[PDB]
Parts: sequence; structure tokens; C-alpha cells
Amino acid sequence: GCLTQLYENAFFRGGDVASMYTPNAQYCQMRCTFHPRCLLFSFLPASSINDMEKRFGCFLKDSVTGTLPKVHRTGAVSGHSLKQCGHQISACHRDIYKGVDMRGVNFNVSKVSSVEECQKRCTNNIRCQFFSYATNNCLLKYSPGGTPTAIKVLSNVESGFSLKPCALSEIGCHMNIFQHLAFSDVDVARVLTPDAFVCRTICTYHPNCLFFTFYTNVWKIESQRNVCLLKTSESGTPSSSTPQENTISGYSLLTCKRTLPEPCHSKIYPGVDFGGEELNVTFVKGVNVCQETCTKMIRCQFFTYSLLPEDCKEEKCKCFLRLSMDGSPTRIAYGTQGSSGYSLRLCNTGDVCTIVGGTNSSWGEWPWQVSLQVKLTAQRHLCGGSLIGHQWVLTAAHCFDGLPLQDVWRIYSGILNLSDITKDTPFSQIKEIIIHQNYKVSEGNHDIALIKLQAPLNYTEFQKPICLPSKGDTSTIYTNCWVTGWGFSKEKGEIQNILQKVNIPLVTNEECQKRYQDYKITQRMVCAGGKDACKGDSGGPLVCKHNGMWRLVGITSWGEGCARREQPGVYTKVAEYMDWILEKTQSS
Ligand SMILES: Cc1cc(N)nc(C)c1CNC(=O)c1cnn(Cc2ccc(Cn3cccn3)cc2)c1
Repeated sequence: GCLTQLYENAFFRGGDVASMYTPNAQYCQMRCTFHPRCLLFSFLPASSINDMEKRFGCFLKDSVTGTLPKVHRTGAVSGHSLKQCGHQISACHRDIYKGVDMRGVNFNVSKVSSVEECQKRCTNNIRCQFFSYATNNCLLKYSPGGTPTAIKVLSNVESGFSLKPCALSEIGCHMNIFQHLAFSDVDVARVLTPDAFVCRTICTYHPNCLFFTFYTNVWKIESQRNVCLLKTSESGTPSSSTPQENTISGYSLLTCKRTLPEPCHSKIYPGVDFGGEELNVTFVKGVNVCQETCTKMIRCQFFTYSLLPEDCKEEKCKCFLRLSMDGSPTRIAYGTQGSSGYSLRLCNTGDVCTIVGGTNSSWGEWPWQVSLQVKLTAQRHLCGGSLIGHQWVLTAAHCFDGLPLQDVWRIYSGILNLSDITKDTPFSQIKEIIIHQNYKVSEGNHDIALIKLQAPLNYTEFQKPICLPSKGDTSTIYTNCWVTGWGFSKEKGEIQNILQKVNIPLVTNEECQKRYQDYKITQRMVCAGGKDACKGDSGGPLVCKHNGMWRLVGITSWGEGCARREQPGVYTKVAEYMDWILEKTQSS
């Protein structure tokens, strides 16, 4: 099961399967998440340890129990992989580190006006993995495994990673595969795959893979059948291509914006066995059950469901759960009674999960944010909203006051600049509106409504759901809460074109009551406050970053003016409507 909690001042003892340098702990957790064996990680900031070569140190760990001895160590951050965490799994990491120099193979040097300009050049260079900017020349870099070979504290250097895996690369996306055609170049790794697309997906998430050649099982040389060769080159593109019977080549799809493959392989393969280390064997009823059994057991990486009469009892046959060192079968045999497949633990396309005084946001920064517009005499943006599921958006009830809740509404998602919206821009239409039963147009109670879209949305890195809060467990005092929208930047201002963001401290429910003596601030409301949500931000998100994670805490509802001194914003408190949410939303 998904496990997002972190452990402060804590180091896990032993169990190392890999280690590298990473700029912070969440980056290390992402490495853990994508490593085939990592369940647990411990990270050491520059302050925590005094062994120079351990600083910025990221240690990836496995354990047959799923647990390891935990030792106290001031400043060390331990935690879990995000395997099994669905759409919270993400290869994208846009943080820029001030005062930090991440080192590697410097292969390209330029002069640019800002760190941002440097990040962009890295992002658009097929070979760039991370970069460093000084203060103004710009260094693009790669390294073994994509992590820096060293990380040093230098006050006037900023560093960050290519935003390629955030879908921001202008580099092309190449969906073409080439039949009977082999690449040469630099082989960076070699694994067995059942077909070419699995191999292409492994290439896409492999740090140093830019293209691949796969060898089918009809391949002349028997010992090389099903070999998937991950490759790269200095230029980043193949320098030759050789015609070759029974040979399939293609490219990493990491630059692809809307065809980025999921980092799991969900096809079932009849007549094939996947060899590996045996982890557990049990009698389940059919291949699908066997695959779920593998997905729920986190150390399982792939399986074979046997169909030999000797391996079946009554409707139930042996389900061989297996793993290997690198996540791929150690053998693939093609004449067997039964079917093989992979664990879905890393699938991230989901099933729902558990502005005055701000600055420009960046594309995909807030991927759950939507704009709710109305086609009346003109089309206009009225409210924000939060994507919480393929078909579901959460917003404010008052957005529909006296409004013809029919074929008038158009929901926009995955969008940063409203001015970019033309009548050809794709949009979601409303299939159904769920205003809270106890809502009333002239009162602020239960300011919340669901919207079922007429079609489900595909999750991308610029369009995906925010997670909701766990139970009524808001005893936790959130410290890093933010609010976004295209609303008025001042009282009596205008709608903004570029989605805005602001960091607002939360307030107490009694202190908030003290400042609105004319209304009743209730338990089901949460308050927060020269910086505020304003007109047109209605219904948008109030998000809090907990354990490096983002939670949806409030729905922008109301305030007296905008950004008025000691009159804070009132948000519908999401914790207190989970019952109704999950209710209306897990049905129909
Ligand atoms: C105007 C505004 C300024 C601001 N700082 N921020 C926002 C987002 C807005 C936009 N808001 C609305 O346009 C609006 C209209 N109607 N509603 C529902 C509602 C809720 C609460 C009350 C008063 N109340 C508080 C507790 C009990 N009652 C009255 C109306 C919202």
C-alpha cells in the first residue's frame, strides 16, 4: 500500500541496494520510487553529517520484511518509495537549488540572462540532464545514472534538473518504431522484454537511454532473443541504422507531452514464462487475480500464472510471484501453458486520492487547477476548480448561483494562460452538477459542489488530480499552504491571464470568528490570511504541502474585501466533507 510519511532525524540501517548524490530528500525518494528494488530511503543533508563524501547522500534500500532498523541521526530524512501511490508517482522535478553546484560531465557552455534561461536550454537539449548557473554562464551536464557525481555548497551557483520529464521540452516526440532495423552506438544496459514497446518504455524512464534496439524471439541467434538494448550517443541521435531481420528499434518517449507511456507494463502475455527469483506462490483464480496479487505484494515485479494440470486444483492454479535485480525477467520462454505479466505497482494513470499579491505560476506547476467558464453573451472565466479524478472536479456551490447550469459550462484544464483559449481549445463539459443538499444561495454554508465531466480526462504532468485529506485528521498543523487562481489581483481589479499563486498562513477557527462578527464561522470552514484570494478565484484550491506531498485543504469561498488587513479568506474545509464527497462520487 501507498506510504507517504517521512521520518525526521532518522537513518535506516543497512539494506543498501544503491546510493548516489541528490540535492534533497524528495529527489532521493523519486529515485527510490523508480528503482526496481527500493522500498526505503535515507538522505543526508549537508548539515546533518560531517563526512564530506556522505553529504547530499542518497541511500536506496530493500528489505524482505519491508522494514529496517531505524537509527537517530540529526537532520537525516528517511521515508518510503512511492511505489503503489498511483498518480502521485512522477519523474518530474522542477526545483531549482540556490547556492548549490551539482557536478557531472560538462558538455555544453553558454551565456544566458537568468537561471530560468539556463533551465530552458538544459530542458531543450536532448543530452542535458541537469545544469548549473553562476552569478552568468550556463553549464549543461550528464552523468552516470543521471545524478550528480558531486554536489557542493557554493553561494553564487544555482542548479537544477532538465524539465524534460515535466513535459516542457520543445524537443520532438518520436512514436515511430522501425521494423527490421538495428541501432549501434553506446549500449548502456541490456534487459529481456517480451516486445518492443516494453523495451521502449524501459528506455523512456532509464536515465541514460535515448533510443533502443529490441531483438525478437524469431531472431537468428537464439541466445539473444528478446534482448532489449538501451542505447545513447554523444549527439543524442543514432549515428547509423543497419537493416536487420527480426529487429525493432525506436526512441525514448521521455520528451512526449501527451503520449508519455506509463512507467508500468500492463499487458498480459499468453504462452510465455518470466523467469526470476521466486518470491511467493499461491493458488488464485485466473491470471488477473494473479496480477493483482503481484501488484499488492510490493516486492513482486512480475509473475507467471501456470496452467499445467499439475499446477491447478479447482478453478485455481499456481501464481508465481517473482523479482530480479533490475526489474526484468531473467528468462523468457515461449512454449508454456500459462501467462506472464508485470506488477502494476508503478502505474500512475489513476483510479479518489488520499489572487491578490502573488506571482506568476509556471506551466504544469499546479496540474489540478481548472478554470470554469460560462458561454453567455460572451465566454468568461468565473471560477477555479480542483481536479480530483478523471471525471470529477471540486469547486464552490456559489459559482452556480442563478446560473443556467446546462450546456453553458466549459471546464479548462492543463492550462496556464487563459488568453490562449480559443473556441478550438479542447474543454470538458459538465455531465452533472452536485450542489450540496444544505447549500442555500444567500448563505455561506456548505459552499461545495461536484462536477462529473462528460468524458474522463487523461492524467498528464500538467493535468492530474490533487489528493484529498485523510479522514478528519486535520489535527496536523499545515505550515506550507498555497492558493491559486486567475482572479482579481486587487479589490476591483481584473481577471488575470497567467495563473497566480500565493503563500498564505492559516488561521484558527476562533480567531477567524473574532474578525467576522456578523457571520458564523463553522467547523466545516477553514480560514487563512495584503495577500488573498479574490473575485474569480472562487472555487479554486487551497493546497498544503505535507511530507513533501500536496493535500487539498480548502475550497476558495469568500472574504469581505480582498487582502484586507486582519480579515482572512474563508474556505470550505475539505476534511469535513469527505463523507459526502466519497459518497456522491463513488456511485452512478
Ligand atoms: C468577493 C470575494 C472576496 C474574497 N476575499 N474572496 C472571494 C473568494 C470572493 C468571492 N466570493 C463570492 O463571490 C461569493 C458570493 N457568495 N459566496 C458564498 C458566501 C460564503 C460566505 C458568506 C459570508 N459568510 C461567511 C460565513 C458564513 N457566511 C457569503 C457568501 C461567495
